[PDB]
Amino acid sequence: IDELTTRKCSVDARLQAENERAERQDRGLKEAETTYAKLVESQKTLVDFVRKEYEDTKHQKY
Amino acid sequence: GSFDEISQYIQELEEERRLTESSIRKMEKEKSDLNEK
Repeated sequence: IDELTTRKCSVDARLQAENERAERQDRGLKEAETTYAKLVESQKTLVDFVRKEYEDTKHQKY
Repeated sequence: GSFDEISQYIQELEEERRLTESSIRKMEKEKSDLNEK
């Protein structure tokens, strides 16, 4: 019974610790998947002034 | 370029999140096995 109680404590200690370890990454990824939308706008923004730099040269050609 | 590389690693981390949950649920089943015995 002590062996099983130690097994129960060993399982329960990892059980709750893994839940906290998983949820801290999971909730962090929820902001990270939201950051993907920001990265979608970031890709939109970065290419925007790249074409503006092209347009900075393009209208000079006119 | 950084938009895709970061997002791709997010999916891999999200894949690990499901893997951690599977171990968590199995640990509860292992705990239930200990409880029954």
